[PDB]
Amino acid sequence: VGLTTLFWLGAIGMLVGTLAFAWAGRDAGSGERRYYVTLVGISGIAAVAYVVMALGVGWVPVAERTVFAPRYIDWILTTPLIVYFLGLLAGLDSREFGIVITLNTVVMLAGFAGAMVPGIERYALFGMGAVAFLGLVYYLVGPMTESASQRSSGIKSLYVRLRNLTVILWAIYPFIWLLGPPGVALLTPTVDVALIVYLDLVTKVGFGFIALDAAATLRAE
Amino acid sequence: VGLTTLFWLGAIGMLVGTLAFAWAGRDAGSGERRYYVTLVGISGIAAVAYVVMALGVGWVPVAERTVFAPRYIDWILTTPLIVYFLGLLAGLDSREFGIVITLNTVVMLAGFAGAMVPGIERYALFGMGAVAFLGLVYYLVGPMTESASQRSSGIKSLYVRLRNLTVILWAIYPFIWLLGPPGVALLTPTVDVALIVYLDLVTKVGFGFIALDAAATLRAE
Amino acid sequence: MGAVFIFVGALTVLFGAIAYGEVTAAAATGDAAAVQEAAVSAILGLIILLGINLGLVAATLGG
Amino acid sequence: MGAVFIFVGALTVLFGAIAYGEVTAAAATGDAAAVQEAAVSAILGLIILLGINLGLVAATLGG
Ligand SMILES: *C/C=C(C)/C=C/C=C(C)/C=C/C1=C(C)CCCC1(C)C
Ligand SMILES: *C/C=C(C)/C=C/C=C(C)/C=C/C1=C(C)CCCC1(C)C
Ligand SMILES: CCCCCCCCO[C@@H]1O[C@H](CO)[C@@H](O)[C@H](O)[C@H]1O
Ligand SMILES: CCCCCCCCO[C@@H]1O[C@H](CO)[C@@H](O)[C@H](O)[C@H]1O
Repeated sequence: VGLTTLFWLGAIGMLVGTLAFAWAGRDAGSGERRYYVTLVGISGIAAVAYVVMALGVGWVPVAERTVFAPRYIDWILTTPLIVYFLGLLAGLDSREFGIVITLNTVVMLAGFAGAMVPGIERYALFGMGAVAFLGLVYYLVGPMTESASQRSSGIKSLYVRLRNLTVILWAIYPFIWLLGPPGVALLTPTVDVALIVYLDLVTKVGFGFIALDAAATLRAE
Repeated sequence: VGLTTLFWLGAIGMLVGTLAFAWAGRDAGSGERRYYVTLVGISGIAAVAYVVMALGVGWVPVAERTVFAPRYIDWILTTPLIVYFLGLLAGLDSREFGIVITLNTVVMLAGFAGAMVPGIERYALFGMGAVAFLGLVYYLVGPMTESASQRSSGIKSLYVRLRNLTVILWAIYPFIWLLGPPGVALLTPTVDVALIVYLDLVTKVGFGFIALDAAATLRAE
Repeated sequence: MGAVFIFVGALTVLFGAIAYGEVTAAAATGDAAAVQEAAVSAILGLIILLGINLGLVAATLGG
Repeated sequence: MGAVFIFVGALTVLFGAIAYGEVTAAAATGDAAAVQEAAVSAILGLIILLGINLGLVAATLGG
């Protein structure tokens, strides 16, 4: 299996999610619309990024490795949308949204910058991202969880489930960064890409399907 | 890591379980005693079998492979004790016990016999074991589940949990037989032994710990 | 949970197939060190994959 | 569930270490085919291991 084949699989998986989220949302009132639209943006952006890589664009040589710019650009655009979706469920205000989106953006910017740095100092950038990520996790399991606990049962339950998916799975990405091409390159480029396709699909499309399943249930009682 | 090292790890794990089950049972009345004793027999027998293999005994050359007689002898003795434990929870009568122990014994006898057969006809013996196993699974999820559903809530709940552990995990053993030394030998002897140690530990010691945890809870309310 | 499990079980064999293909491709080379390289990647990858699957499962069948 | 997960996470890296040792040992040989052999075993083994861990998890955190 070649890299471009894996990228095409990523694009198709994301498209399938996008179509599912769009159509599920056709049944949505003023209160639910923004959630469905957010899911469409998340998987739609990812679908296009995967197409870009599958078409052989954005493969950046860095020293003796290859870094995929569209991967990191996707994350910069889509992870704050996931954080936004979570913050909506939690019932955050603008100031709270600003904090978590900022922490999120620092992680993705640092990780992208580090991947693009040839020298050993790329690990300093990783480190900056890792600290910001611990801050984001704190916000997710602390303050945001406290905010979510004030909302309805169905909403609190969805928040916790999506929060758990997000915290556990997002924590795997930095290990793939460290062990893969940007770090010590113990994972082959193929295994690196395959792991990220699966992980992206679960954190975006799996996340969305969990939300779709909960939304149908709340509306049907 | 050598085979004997893995066998020693198996023996120690089983001993730890045995000590735990013995001591937990010191707090047990007439109604619970037989369950704790059954767990002690299960892990105790397995502990000794592992010691026997670790000491280099029972390694049987078969064609161009090595089969471990004590592994299969352990299973012949301990799996009917696990089936017995499940049947007690389910509330089976002697005739029902006889059926499931018989089906169980056919699986283990067939698998042992097949492992000891050099020729292609060992797969016929595997096949006989596999059919008997489907019969055992039916009994576990059908009739035995129906019997268990007539008992208290705490008992039915423990039965289902242990039944699920057992059905899912026991179903993995025949794949290890097929892919390992007795079958097509795609798993190395080391990987074969390592998988079986882990699997044995979960199906015996994990099973027992789940039971211990439930027993403490039922007695504490 | 069912659709979740066969999704997990099927993607694991599909990942194992990719890993196996990498090892066989390296094997076709005749270079032992190349195979070790593909194998170390496959092992690390499969360990990470467990983490992902376990994470997914714990997250959906937990609460 | 916690004690269950770190049990699962820790045994996976321990299994990966055994598998890795087998691959390195085969690598030390210089025989590419030997490494492929150790690698195919490691891949199949890790796939089966997922099944065991997933089975354990589904069985304990399910009902
Ligand atoms: C849809 C894509 C998702 C949800 C991407 C998530 C990516 C991360 C959580 C990455 C985290 C990183 C760190 C914590 C350290 C620096 C390396 C990163 C950017 C891979
Ligand atoms: C403590 C040891 C346990 C619970 C052993 C369980 C072993 C089995 C469920 C084996 C099953 C087999 C088949 C279904 C087919 C023939 C090969 C066997 C014996 C490995
Ligand atoms: C993809 C489907 C996710 C839907 C999650 C809905 C969570 C928010 O719930 C919505 O909030 C509205 C207020 O803004 C209220 O009208 C209701 O509580 C509900 O419609
Ligand atoms: C290792 C711990 C497992 C304990 C499981 C106990 C399940 C059976 O429960 C026991 O059955 C007795 C009748 O035989 C009754 O006195 C009670 O229901 C209970 O003590």
